[PDB]
Amino acid sequence: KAKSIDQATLQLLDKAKQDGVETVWDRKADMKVQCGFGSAGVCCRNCSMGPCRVSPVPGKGVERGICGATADVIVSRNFARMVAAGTAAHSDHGRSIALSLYHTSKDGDIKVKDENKLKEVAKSFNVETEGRDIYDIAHDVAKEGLSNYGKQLGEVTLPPSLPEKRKELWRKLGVYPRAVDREIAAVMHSTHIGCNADAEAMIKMSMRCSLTDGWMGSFMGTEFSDIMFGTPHSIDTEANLGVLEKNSVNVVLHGHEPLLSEMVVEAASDPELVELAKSVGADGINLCGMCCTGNEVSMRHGIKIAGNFMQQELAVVTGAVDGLIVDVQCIMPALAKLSKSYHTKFITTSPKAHITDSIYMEFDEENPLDSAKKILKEAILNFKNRDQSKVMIPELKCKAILGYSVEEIINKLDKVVNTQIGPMQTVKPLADVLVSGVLRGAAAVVGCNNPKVVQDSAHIETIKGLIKNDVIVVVTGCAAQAAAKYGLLQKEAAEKYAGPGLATVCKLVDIPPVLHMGSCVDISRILDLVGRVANLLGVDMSDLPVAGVAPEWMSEKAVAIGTYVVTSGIDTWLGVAPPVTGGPEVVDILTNKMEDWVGAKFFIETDPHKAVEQIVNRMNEKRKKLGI
Amino acid sequence: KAKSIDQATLQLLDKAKQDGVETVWDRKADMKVQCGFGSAGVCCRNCSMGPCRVSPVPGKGVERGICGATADVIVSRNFARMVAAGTAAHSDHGRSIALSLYHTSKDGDIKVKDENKLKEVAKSFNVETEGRDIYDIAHDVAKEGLSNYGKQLGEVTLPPSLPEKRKELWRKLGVYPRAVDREIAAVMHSTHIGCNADAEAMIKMSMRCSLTDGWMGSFMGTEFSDIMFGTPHSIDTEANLGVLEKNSVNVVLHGHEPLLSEMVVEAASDPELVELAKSVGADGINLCGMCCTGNEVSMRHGIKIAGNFMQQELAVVTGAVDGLIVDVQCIMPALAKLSKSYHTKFITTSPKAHITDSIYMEFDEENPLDSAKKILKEAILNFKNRDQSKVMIPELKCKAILGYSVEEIINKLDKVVNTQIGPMQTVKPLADVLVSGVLRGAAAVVGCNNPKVVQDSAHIETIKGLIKNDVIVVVTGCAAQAAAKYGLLQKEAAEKYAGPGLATVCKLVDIPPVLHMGSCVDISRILDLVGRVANLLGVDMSDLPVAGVAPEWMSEKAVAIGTYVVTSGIDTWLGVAPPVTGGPEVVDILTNKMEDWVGAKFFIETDPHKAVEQIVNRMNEKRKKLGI
Ligand code: SF4
Ligand code: SF4
Ligand code: SF4
Repeated sequence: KAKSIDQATLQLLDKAKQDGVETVWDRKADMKVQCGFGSAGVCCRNCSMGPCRVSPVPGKGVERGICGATADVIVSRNFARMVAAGTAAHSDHGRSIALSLYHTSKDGDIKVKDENKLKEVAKSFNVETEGRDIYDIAHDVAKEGLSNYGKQLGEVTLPPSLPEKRKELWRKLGVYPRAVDREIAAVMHSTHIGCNADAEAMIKMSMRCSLTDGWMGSFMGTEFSDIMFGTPHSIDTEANLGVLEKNSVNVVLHGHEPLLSEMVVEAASDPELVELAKSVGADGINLCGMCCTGNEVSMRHGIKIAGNFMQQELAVVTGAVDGLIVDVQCIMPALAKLSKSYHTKFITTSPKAHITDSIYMEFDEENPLDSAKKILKEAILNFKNRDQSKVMIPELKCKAILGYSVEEIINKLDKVVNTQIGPMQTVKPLADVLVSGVLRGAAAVVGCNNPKVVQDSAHIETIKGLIKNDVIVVVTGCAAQAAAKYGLLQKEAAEKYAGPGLATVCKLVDIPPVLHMGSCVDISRILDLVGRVANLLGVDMSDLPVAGVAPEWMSEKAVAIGTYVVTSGIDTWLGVAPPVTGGPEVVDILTNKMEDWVGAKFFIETDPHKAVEQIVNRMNEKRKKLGI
Repeated sequence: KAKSIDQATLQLLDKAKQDGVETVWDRKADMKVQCGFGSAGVCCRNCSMGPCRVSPVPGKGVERGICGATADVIVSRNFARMVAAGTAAHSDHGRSIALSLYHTSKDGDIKVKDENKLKEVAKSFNVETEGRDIYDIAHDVAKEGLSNYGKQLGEVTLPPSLPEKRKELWRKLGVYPRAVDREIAAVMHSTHIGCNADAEAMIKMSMRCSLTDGWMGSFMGTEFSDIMFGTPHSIDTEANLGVLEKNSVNVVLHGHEPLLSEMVVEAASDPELVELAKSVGADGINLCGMCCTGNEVSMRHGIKIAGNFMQQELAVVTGAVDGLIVDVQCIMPALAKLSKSYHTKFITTSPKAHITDSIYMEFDEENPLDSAKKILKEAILNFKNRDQSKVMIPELKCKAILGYSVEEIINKLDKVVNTQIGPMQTVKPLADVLVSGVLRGAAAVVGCNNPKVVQDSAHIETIKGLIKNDVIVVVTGCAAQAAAKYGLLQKEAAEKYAGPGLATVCKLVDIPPVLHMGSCVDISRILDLVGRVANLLGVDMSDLPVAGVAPEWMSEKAVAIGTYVVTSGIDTWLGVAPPVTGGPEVVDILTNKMEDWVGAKFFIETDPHKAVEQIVNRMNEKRKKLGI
């Protein structure tokens, strides 16, 4: 099987073979046939009476663990713990953002750059704004956001875009969210030996936990990031490994937390550091981003995107990365080993993510700019250790357009609003094109890479099929970066891949057929958008012809995302089977009974063409239900 | 090998064999050779790139997971998640207790029964008490306790018994606790794929999380339970399955949450329910407790203890249990299946612990007494379905003495205080006997049963060895219940098993050589006691000749307990190997390097006699260090 559809990826894999270094593909091959029990989710290790493995085939072999737990119980608890872990990752990201908001000041390193956005958020949090200092408002907003994480009395605060009907449905179902850390703790408590042994209740607890990610953690992280670093607008950038410069210092930012990458971008324009880069013999400083931190700095500043998850190692294989600065999440620990074969400084900066044999330079949030300058100076000084004979940068990079926040999308939609009719600054043109049938629907393509799928193949095939069927596509994360590398994030792509209705819409609004809405936490934006559409049409989000796809997901964060997208009322297709096939009841809940609960359900489909067909059929049947 | 050392357990196992029902022992046999990878902790399932298994033997086979994680990384993350799960269980228990405290009223079902204890706790939480209504104080105290769970700004509140030196050591090490749910979330975040890949940092994060269990969650749960339901004092009870009555309704309370069992005890004295029990042909109502809820009601009211963890099924095998009421934690799901073979009504009461095919009667905390009354009425009415031909209650019961809270221990120690010297109401007599060497030390025996060990064998052998070596023993949980069944919780036991110094101390103070300090959350009491001793001697808790033992542990809660006991500075012996042998670095950290950080470390010893010898040697070493 081919390892990737990306030519630059293939060239660097040949180079890695020539250099005698191992990749994620090599380790996947070394793992050989993976354990069937773990793959089906019928293995349990929740107590030291175990490990227990029960048969993935009902009626044969061992039926219960030592405590008496069935295959359905073991599967449901394993799934719930994946959701809890994903929720924890996203919530910790949002908590750091809220703490940064709490420390903003007029003369400090972290300021308020979008005051209108802050005032709207303050309105959503019942924070007074009129005749008040902007930083007093910011601190009050940060306090309310922080209380969302750990309040023990009262109800949490949810964005106004969330329909009232969806909230009432959640309350009736018993999944209405509480404080984020409280829900994570509840899931961890109920999976403990001898607690919850009922699959339906376990799945409902996991949905309840995932809601605190989708609508509170990721949402607050995104909106506070907009407040502090600016709301994204349409902006040009370049993507894929070709963005590395042979004659410049190459600094690659990998990870998820945006404050460090924002401070590194600011430090790169420091005159002393630019002079130092010139003095070490480089033309300048070339900042490139990877994964979600790359998505953030690219959405807000046009920083070039070096690559997505399964390309991170190959970035080092070029031999041109002088510094690789990582914060947390989706940072392959093998990088520490791999950087030994090159001059690269692999720099960890977060106390949450220590990696053995990496260079640890703790990013100081109290003095973010000075700390970022010190880290960047280490990367720049490493340019003297470059071995130019080992350098091979593929001449493969692609132009991309991104920055499509909900605000930017609304601004673009204002173009097709007749001034004599109005209203302006709404999602009404999008609702109109969806209701009329010019657009069949909207689909979110999100998720990681996975060695089980030819890298980027499923993302590209799913996106092309959807836009060919007049389904407008919004992309986040590594899927968005796969689209960027391929060339879908271009206005020209409208006439090259889209169907007639979507091509007309793209021409009228002057947008690409695929809209890059940011990082994984920025999936909250997608929720926001859908909610607005629903609130404009007076229906629940489960009545709309919308869907989400995770063609190549790998992370626990992806599991939590799919769970809260389904719980919000949006059908979700998974291109990688989750470890639930061992529990028939869990499969039936996720793919059949969920529709009775929240009006949406999971679809497991490993063939992208079949997934596109199923998405189109499901959207059409929801349209016929809605009468459009 | 033998299944148990308890004769009543053996008789009921013979009955279960005759009845054709399977027990935990049968399921353990069916599991056969358990997976070596999971047993060593070298299996990972944290992302869907996996499952990954690496060699438990370094230098052989597959070395890294697909992401590049080493065996040490996989082991450390698995261990950290066990700690997080145990912390979540204990913290959820304490959170329910704090909410119950917040809802106390003068004329309500839940009142304040120990005002002096509440005022001392309010002093510890900086809550004013002079000239204030008692319930206003209770509500303020509950608010402070709840803030300990989810505060995002500021420092948490810790009990005054914790030495200042231990706090400073924690701060220097970087494990000083934050809010409980925040620490659980942090641990779950750092184990996500591509985050923390450094074993030392991972272990430190797990220690930090476990501290929020030992000193905040369990501590607050215990103290608020004392405030609402009364501080335990010396009280007599009976233990083992013989406490069941053939001619009475038998109601067995299983689980951990004390509010439900307290309300059931109160409802059992209701005249209407007693009349109803008479009308169904029963002599009366016989409440019996199991596991930690049994420990709570037994400590506070002398409710008979039917048995510990691995006896729960056998309680049903008698055929005399009319109603088995369960709340959360350590409730074998197999009970539901087992209940079909008898008339027993298996009643789940908590939304956190749904069990398939059990009768669900949600315990309403808004009206706790009425809810308990209706649940108890269902149990009483089930007496008409008793089949007396299937009833076999072994005539094996044992007298026990319990109720040894720190307050009760201090009251007992006041007897050996010369009035002309004093002071009174301190732990000074205990400190004196420890310093003089009349007592060699104090050891806490805690933990569950585990089919891997002959049931109760390790508990009894460890306790007898320790008290024979003039080590006073405090017991909690299922170990305490094993001691109760065996007969160690008796004054006579002092002259039958204890060495000369401990026998003299028991005679002078009029206590058993083994002190039952309550449930698993009541291990906080042990911490409290040790802290007081340390504060009286002006030393850290790691300088004292104290130790903790978990001879037969199984639960994630036990892992968290051992972790915070070691982190507090108390050496801990584990009678069951935790899944860490696959990671050499993790083994070295837990058993060797930990002593450099916190002055204590783990000891893994599956032979109880060798464990007693090692405990005595380590205590003598610490005495020689201290000069006593
Ligand atoms: S919780 Fe039950 S099924 Fe899981 S390892 Fe423990 S005994 Fe086995
Ligand atoms: S999933 Fe379970 S059975 Fe399979 S290798 Fe891992 S621990 Fe062993
Ligand atoms: S986190 Fe790493 S070691 Fe664990 S399953 Fe995923 S790829 Fe394998």
